[PDB]
Amino acid sequence: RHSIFAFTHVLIPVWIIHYYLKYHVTTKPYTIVEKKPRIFPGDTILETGEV
Amino acid sequence: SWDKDVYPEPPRRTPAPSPQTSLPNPITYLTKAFDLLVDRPVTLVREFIERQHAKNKYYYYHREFRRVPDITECQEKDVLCMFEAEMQWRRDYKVDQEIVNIIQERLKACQQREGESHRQNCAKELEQFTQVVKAYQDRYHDLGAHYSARKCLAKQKQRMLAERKAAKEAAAA
Amino acid sequence: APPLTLEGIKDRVLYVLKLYDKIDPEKLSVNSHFMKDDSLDQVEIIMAMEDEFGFEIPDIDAEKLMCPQEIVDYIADKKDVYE
Amino acid sequence: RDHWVHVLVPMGFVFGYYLDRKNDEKLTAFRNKSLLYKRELKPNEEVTW
Amino acid sequence: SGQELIISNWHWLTIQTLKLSLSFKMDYFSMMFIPVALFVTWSIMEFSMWYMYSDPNINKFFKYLLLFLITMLILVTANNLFQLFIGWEGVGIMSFLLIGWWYGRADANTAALQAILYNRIGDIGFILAMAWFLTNLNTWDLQQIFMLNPSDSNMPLIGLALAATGKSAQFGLHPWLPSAMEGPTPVSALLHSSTMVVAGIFLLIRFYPLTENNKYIQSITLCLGAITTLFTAMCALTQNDIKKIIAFSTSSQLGLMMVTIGINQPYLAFLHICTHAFFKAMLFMCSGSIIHSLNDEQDIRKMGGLFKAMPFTTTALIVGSLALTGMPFLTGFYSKDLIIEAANTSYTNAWALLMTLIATSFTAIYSTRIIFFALLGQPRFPTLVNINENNPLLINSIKRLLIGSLFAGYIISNNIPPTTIPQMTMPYYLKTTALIVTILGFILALEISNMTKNLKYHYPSNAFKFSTLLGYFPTIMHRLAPYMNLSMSQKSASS
Amino acid sequence: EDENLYEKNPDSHGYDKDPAVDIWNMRVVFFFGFSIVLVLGSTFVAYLPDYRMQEWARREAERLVKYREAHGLPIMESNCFDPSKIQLPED
Amino acid sequence: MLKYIIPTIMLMPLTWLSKNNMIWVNSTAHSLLISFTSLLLMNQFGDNSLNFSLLFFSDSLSTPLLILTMWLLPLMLMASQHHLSKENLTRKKLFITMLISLQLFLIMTFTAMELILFYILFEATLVPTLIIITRWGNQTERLNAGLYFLFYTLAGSLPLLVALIYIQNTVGSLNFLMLQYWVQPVHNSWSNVFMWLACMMAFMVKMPLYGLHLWLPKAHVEAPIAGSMVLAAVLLKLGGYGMLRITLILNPMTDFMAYPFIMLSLWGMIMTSSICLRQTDLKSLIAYSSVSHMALVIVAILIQTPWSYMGATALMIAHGLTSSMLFCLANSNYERIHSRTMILARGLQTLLPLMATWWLLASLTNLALPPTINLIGELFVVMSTFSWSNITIILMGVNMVITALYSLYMLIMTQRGKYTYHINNISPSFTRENALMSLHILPLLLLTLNPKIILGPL
Amino acid sequence: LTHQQKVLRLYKRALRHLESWCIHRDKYRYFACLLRARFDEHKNEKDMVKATQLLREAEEEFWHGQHPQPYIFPESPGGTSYERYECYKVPEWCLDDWHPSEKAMYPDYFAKREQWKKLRRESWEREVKQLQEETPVGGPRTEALPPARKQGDLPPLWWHIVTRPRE
Amino acid sequence: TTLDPAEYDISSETRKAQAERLAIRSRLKREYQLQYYDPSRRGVIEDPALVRWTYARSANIYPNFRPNTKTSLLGALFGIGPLVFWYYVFKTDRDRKEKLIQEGKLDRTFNISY
Amino acid sequence: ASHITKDMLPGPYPKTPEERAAAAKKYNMRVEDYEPYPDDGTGYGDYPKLPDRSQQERDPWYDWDHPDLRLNWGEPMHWDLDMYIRNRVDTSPTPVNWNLMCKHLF
Amino acid sequence: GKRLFIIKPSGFYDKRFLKLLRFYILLTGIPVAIGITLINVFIGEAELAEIPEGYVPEHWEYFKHPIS
Repeated sequence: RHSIFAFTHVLIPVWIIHYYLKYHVTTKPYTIVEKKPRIFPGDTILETGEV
Repeated sequence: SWDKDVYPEPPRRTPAPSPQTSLPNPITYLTKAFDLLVDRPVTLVREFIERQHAKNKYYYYHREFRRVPDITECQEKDVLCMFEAEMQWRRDYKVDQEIVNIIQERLKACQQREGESHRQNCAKELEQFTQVVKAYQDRYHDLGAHYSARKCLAKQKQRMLAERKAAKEAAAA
Repeated sequence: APPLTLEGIKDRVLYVLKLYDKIDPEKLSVNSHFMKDDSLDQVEIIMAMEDEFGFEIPDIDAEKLMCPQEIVDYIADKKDVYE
Repeated sequence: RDHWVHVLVPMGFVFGYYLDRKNDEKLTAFRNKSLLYKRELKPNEEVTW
Repeated sequence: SGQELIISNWHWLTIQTLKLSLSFKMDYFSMMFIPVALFVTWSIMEFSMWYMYSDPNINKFFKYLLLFLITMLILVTANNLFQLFIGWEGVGIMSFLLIGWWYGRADANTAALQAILYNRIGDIGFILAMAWFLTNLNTWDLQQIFMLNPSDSNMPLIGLALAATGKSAQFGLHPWLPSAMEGPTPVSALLHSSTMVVAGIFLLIRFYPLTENNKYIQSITLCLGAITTLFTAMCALTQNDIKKIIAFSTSSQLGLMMVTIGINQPYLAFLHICTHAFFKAMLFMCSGSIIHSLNDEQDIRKMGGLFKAMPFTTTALIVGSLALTGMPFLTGFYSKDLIIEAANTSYTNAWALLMTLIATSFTAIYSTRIIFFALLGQPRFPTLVNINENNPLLINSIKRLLIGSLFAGYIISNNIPPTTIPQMTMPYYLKTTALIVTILGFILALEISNMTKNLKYHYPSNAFKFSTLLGYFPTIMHRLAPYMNLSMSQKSASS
Repeated sequence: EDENLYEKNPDSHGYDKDPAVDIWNMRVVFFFGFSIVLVLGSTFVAYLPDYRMQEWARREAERLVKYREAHGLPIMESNCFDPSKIQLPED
Repeated sequence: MLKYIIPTIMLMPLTWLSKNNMIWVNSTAHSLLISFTSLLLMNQFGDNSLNFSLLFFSDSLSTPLLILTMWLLPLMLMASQHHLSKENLTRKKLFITMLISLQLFLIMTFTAMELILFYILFEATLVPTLIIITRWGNQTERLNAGLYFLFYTLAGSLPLLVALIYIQNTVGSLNFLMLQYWVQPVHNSWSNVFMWLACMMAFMVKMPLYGLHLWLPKAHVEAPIAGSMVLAAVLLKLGGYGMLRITLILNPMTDFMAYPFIMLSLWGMIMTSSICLRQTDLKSLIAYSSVSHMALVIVAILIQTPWSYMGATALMIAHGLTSSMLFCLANSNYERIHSRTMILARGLQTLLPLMATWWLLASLTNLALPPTINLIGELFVVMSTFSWSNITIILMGVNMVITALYSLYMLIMTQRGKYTYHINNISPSFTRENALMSLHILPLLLLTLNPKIILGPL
Repeated sequence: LTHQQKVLRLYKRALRHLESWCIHRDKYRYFACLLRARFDEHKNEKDMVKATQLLREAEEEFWHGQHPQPYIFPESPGGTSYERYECYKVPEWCLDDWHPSEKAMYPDYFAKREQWKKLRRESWEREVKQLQEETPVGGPRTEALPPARKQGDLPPLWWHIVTRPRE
Repeated sequence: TTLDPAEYDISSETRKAQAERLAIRSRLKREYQLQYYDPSRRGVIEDPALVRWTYARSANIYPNFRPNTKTSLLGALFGIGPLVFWYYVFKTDRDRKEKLIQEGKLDRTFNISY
Repeated sequence: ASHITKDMLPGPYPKTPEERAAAAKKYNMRVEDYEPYPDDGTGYGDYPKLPDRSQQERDPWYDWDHPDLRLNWGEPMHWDLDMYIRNRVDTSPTPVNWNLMCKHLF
Repeated sequence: GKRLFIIKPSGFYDKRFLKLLRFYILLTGIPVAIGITLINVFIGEAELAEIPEGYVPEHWEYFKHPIS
């Protein structure tokens, strides 16, 4: 056990910092700024296809 | 939150992963387990505050000012009329600072979006941002009278040079 | 991590009496005084411990090293030997 | 006695603060300004003088 | 699918036009180097549990070293040039707490004084490139720098190049690593292998979309790294310490990576960093068990053969030493070979290819020098042979590395999105002869080592030119620059 | 001729001067120095109100820019502060 | 200050009125209670400006500057008790009152509302500091250094009365800095040059130059008991801020003759750093360091145009905490070794391991570790004078390189062996030695969390 | 230093400089007796310049080509890790001030600690009784009588008689 | 370079009565160790070699000094020398930059900072 | 409170034999190659009688130096010649002046 | 066996130090932390634009914060 020596270590600060990001995107006008698709064909996420 | 016209970006356009292979991939084991170990300690407590934060409301109000004089009032050695004009001009400058910060991150919206092309597209932010900051240091930046803050006694007199020497001493414009 | 006591040097000073082929293993053990057995008999007799011990043998170590147990005496002061 | 060397001396702060409003109550020159700060019709620019 | 990110967490102070808050960078180096950098540190502390086993001051070490990772990790995650300057100095201030670990010792504390001296020259170059971005570019976030490339990048990037010379051990600052070895052994296994020397060139790697033009840059870059190879080759000859022999050998690795910038090869250069970090943190630690076994000589003198009840660590060295010959198919084959054969198509000095490829032999003769003098001959070293190799704490460290070490260049490069175009033409008499250059180094060192061992007794002649085994640079500059400025130029214009 | 004081350590602890009520000189400087100033005064300026009217001008900048972007109004004007109000003496 | 001078003057009829040795614990107790009143009514907003009440206070609106003025009096009484307790009680209490009286003039100063009340308060000091050098100091050659402590500041400051009354009778009245809206320009003449000359030269007497600064390593070398008023002399040197008040207006356009003040403070900057690597005194060691990066701020002001007022606001308090903390290190290690010469201190770091951390972080504020309050302002001095020309980074950057050696030149002197001596110096760093050594970095890095308040107008 | 023992200071280092250059052990050992034949040139003679010209030509070929980074025997005046053990560094008598509950440990050690001090507290009726007597006026190296003519305690008591042990 | 350093010379029999220069210091060394070894000292040694060092270095150089030679007036070639030279650099500076700033332009148009 | 020969004085020829050693024993009996003649050249602000410079120099280098501590660490009594430049400086090695590094850089 | 006695200067005053340093900073710092948590939950601010506030505007307390 390996019951609380790691659970106090890693398993507790997971929920706190994820709350600090879900309460962050709706407030700050620049959230995560993820880039473009980089897609060579045309796929089902769009309606058209490419050869 | 905010208004989307202030911060525009094109829509997201996320494609399909296209696995195509019968080999076992680890991405079908990660998103199917880790989502519930986050939603339970976060979202329910976020809901528990959501009913508790709606117990009472508190108000804070906008501050809108009053601007009766603008520039040319009044006579030289005065004090009274030349104090409100300072409150005019100086609060007409700290507004003009953070307007540029909107347009600065507007450039930053394009650059970390495309990335690959990033120069030959977006059609505005290399132009329009340079149609602001270029139209900024002239007559609104007291270069180098910004130390004494140039309060109504040099910010008009750069604009005296912007009308006397400029546009008439071009011989003959 | 391995310690050391008095008995290790009492082997080696007596052993090099027989290791040097000029000195037979029939002399006295700890006090032979080396005159009954100028250079190369005050330096060569400790040039072997220059090979084995070899802590550079300073200038005052020559005039003390006549009494062969007085050789052994100050090493325990240098090597910090037990008790 | 009751230790006037002690905390009676920091009690002089509000003794100074009671005198600290006498200067402001004779600086009652201007109500009619244009920084809103107007003293238009309200009992809010009148108060705390 | 990429999805590179920046964030917008918390404001710093704001000024007139620009506002920096904090942000991060997750492009090609955060998802690559950070699991590599942590894996080494995960495997290095078990030796320090055995190396620093007799010290009641053990708790300061694990505390000080962890914050040294923080200044090494916040630099690579940064995307504000203010944040880069934070990590640029934070890495050096920890070093004074690491070379200055052992108190007293009138050279090692001077070696702590020698350490921070040459670090500050690399500091003054980086701030010069900073202020030119303030004067023109209106900010110093790394986005808007790469938004528009300026015309005259010649003036800022020399300060970027001079900043690289402060910590990446270029010519003129070369005694910084052979002086920094005076501390404890896994200290120097960290200080010299995967930290404190990769960040000296890492800042140049981030600046790839600008370094193409402005042709004064590229000729200076590749010619500089060529000088760093052979002066470390000539001064390593007749060197009588194990740690000092490995000290020069990481510097000729730096002579490769400086040249890889001038040729427009960004990611193949960085992949050599991806492989090299495995090597000497193993090797100083593998050789550290040998020195602790004897507990006081640390010389290449008085060693013996390999097999004096020493099975395993001799097997661990020949994995490393054969890789250090120049990678026939070992650990760093997919990085070393794809660069010297990328020197085929180039526009160099052409003195550069007549200088970089010769050191490939000089790298190979470093290998057998510890084989032929510590692992080959008759057993000789002083008595009370107190050797010990039985500690599973050390066995856990060595086994964890060599599994990852051999599969280093063969798993990472096996799955990577491509960035550039390969050579794909390597003609007759021009293709793989640098491997043959490594082969003759075995031959030439043989007829010197065996000739110094079994010959017709070449008698010791006192007549030799020995300005090669010293270099003559620490002989005078450590006797002149703290003499002219410190004494005569002061006490004349002092009191 | 020469009388002086030396290391005050008569095997007691010592804080500033001596044993008793000068013993209270510790917790009059530990408790008043920090733990009230370094805590409450550190808290006081933490959430302190808007410095130099900034937080108004943050969201005020958010409002008026899109109104210039609404109809026709150019941005970064530098427009002589409502012209034809100056005689502009030539020479 | 509505009632800030008012509570602290009541602290004065409390020293000789009190009992016996209770006078130390009583004086420190009341003193920290004013520190909240300083914080409370100040730090308000904030947009040009806070004219406070009347003709005696303008509330220190553009630069706060006043919080640092009030730490020191509940900070030196715990320091001065090292070697003071040998005299009569009535004589020791007088030494307490004169330091408290030093703060009251400086409480009205730095705000001062005016200029004719400025100069009488600008000269209201130098009376209590001089008496501290005369009685209860150290060994001889005090009295000439007391005379060199005069006859410079008084020599240069007298043409200010020649300058200011010449302004008061000419254009309006200098009672109000805010009635300075109409300011006539100043052309190049042979009369106006001297008008700018007397306006400036008196302020170079306090913050020093490469000239006229020989007196500064006399008061810090020959100094009172254990850095007692020496900490106050730190604020006495940095408190020449009034150039920010005056030359912001009132002949701003004379920059044609700015150059020999730019140049002399620049080659003298790089020189006086290296003028102490062969010094043999500890209290002189920090003194010449306190010349160099205090001479950094002068070219930030005569060069106008902010991004220079930003850092110069912070660089006054930069060494103002740091050199005050270094003197606290130097006031210690003297009650135990009764000579201040640094060479005799071989063999440290082993007897005192607890204060050895405090040597590290203190000298880590000269290398200065760029997330601090020191290298956040020195980057803005870079940001200003590089726009002047491209050469200015050279001599200013080597200043960041010489003090890299010059700070670690002190740290390595602690690490030596076998110590040869010292049946005395036993005391393992008692409570007064380390609690007083605290409360310096404890607000300093605290201010590095949100450094928004340390900013001028600007 | 004298002329005859000036030979001895060179003779040990003549061979000590050679094993720096050797690769084997017998290769160095074969040149021990081989260099001895040069030393056996003038076996026993007068002490004049004939013995100095054997040393006057020992200026060259001894300093000339001398020890290209030799063996140093690391616990030495030079050499690496020569004074490395300095985190401990033996602070003898750092143990005056304790303010106990820190002097709780080692009870018998402190009971013996004050015991040895009486040997130092009472020596100047004996050591200073001979200190004025053994020194003639102001002459040479000032060790006492090494038995002090009744009981030598120490003479160098106690900072040298309880000097710092190494670890 | 710095130095040869001449670690060997001749003897036998130059200056036979020159010996016992250690008798000067061993008398002081006997005066040292007798001061060093005592049952109660509790303080530093006076050590007047350091007393005569700093005070005859920091002070008592200006009473020694006279301007009777020009090699004492030689400090004019080091103090005021480069101090004119930096201004001789800088007076040529800032005006050539200004003429290109007054007549003609070279800067970028987005130079708000500065 | 040491007043008798508390420092140097206006030397160096005010009966220089009575300087060393009536006090400040840099020389034993004014013939030790360290009599206070070595006032470099005077007239300047150098050292006067000055128990100071051109005495045998260029290193205290922390030698073997066992007859006292006496090298640089452990306080020999009165042998001050020069200081503050020597805690980091040394004596001569086996090679000599030859500036081959400029030829090596050539 | 090999057993000796380690020589330390003193640990009393040094471990007596950091006590009241740690003690008093938790005597009022940790109790004041709850008020930073209690005012976060039960008290907020809402919302914007503007409000009209009648004719005469509101007093001081125009802040969007609990204690500001």
